[PDB]
Amino acid sequence: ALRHEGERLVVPAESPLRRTLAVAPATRETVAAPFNLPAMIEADPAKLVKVLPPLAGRIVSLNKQLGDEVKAGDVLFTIDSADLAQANSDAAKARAAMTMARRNLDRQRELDKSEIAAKRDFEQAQSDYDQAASESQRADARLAQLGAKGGGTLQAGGGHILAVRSPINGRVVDLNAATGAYWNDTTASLMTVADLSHVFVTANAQEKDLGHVYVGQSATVKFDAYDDPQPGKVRYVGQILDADTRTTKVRMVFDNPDGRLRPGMFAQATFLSQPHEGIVVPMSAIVQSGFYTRAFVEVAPWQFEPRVIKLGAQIGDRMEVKSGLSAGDRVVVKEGVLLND
Ligand SMILES: [Zn+2]
Repeated sequence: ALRHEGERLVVPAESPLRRTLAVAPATRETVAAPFNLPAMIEADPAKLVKVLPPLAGRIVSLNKQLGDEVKAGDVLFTIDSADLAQANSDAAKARAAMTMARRNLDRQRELDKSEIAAKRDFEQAQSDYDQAASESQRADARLAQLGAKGGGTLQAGGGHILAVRSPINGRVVDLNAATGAYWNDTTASLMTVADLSHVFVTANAQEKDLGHVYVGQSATVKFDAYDDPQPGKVRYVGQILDADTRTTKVRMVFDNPDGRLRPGMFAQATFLSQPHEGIVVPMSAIVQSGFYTRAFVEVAPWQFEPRVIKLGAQIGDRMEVKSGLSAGDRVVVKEGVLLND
């Protein structure tokens, strides 16, 4: 009665599970798991651009339209920033005032001096100037900031109207802007240009099936709502998990000549791992407590040690233990030498 503890678990020599416990060495065998991954269609990250405006302002026009063809670099929309209007003139004011305010000062130094001095008014002269200068210096920077943002899309004259161009060839794939509407946000994004002649079919894999993927495979992709499955080859790859989901991206590029392949659609895939010599236990041997997962190994007769393992592929009741658990260990089957009940 019935499990004593060191950390490692000793069974008397007395106890009932002395009948019901069972063990076998851990056998290395060949594995060639077929495995299956959820996937989604994805535009080629660019290849696709959500075009944003460089500055806010009234939309003057929408050349190009949902479905319309585009070439790099057509004009897609035009913005009347104002905004940039103000700031251009304000800084015209700002400077005028200064320059004038200045030479009003300069003509008050020369009459203190030369001949005979007049009145304190020099005092206003200076305060007035110092101020107009600071304010101009202010306007100067507002223009500076703004023009740096919308300088590359300006035309000569106009109203200070920006013309945003498309940087790549494709079709207008999303719209969501109105002529006359003011656009305040950014990104925001007035439209979306894209060339989906080819798409990514991006499947996502788990640590379970991560040693089982390789650039080079060898995939069968079955969408919905398309009955007829379709072949692919993975181009990428791995190689870091996603923290939230703990999956990694495994993507294959598809031709989309029709293109019944639409970014967003769902699919599955459908792979075969290279044969490799792997170690495998029955389900009866694995136990989970949290985010783990471990088997029990006999030491020492009737003395067991926990062992943190991971894990998969499985199917059916056989389970690939990818570490470990190494060849020969007397693993239990099993079972609840982890509760005392
Ligand atoms: Zn494996």
